[PDB]
Amino acid sequence: AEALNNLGNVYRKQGDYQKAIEYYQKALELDPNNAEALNNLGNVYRKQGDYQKAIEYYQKALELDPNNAEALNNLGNVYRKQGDYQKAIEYYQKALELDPNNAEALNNLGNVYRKQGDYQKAIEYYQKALELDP
Repeated sequence: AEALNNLGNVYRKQGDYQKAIEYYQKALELDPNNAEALNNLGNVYRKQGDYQKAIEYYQKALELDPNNAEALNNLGNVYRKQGDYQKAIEYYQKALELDPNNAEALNNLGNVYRKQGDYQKAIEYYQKALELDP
């Protein structure tokens, strides 16, 4: 399944999303509890705009590893892209509970608050993000 994963990665990198979904799904048939295949699938579904399928494989990935800040963040992103800001915040906060120094989670939390109109919170979360790396 590592070869199938690699094939999917290449097509995914070159934007051939439907070919990438094929190869990731083939990796899941060999190891149905493959974290990399499950995460990579949610990645392609998110990039495609299939937000229900992205949630499906992102929630499947969090079942096997509830400490994937990368998946926790991408689940929040998928919820933000479908306008569910309450769920998106909940997931960015889950990613910050795990790692309070997550620059993408802090940046994404400021982004959602800006979209919401809570600019006082947005400035607070954006400041936290720059307080890490210049």
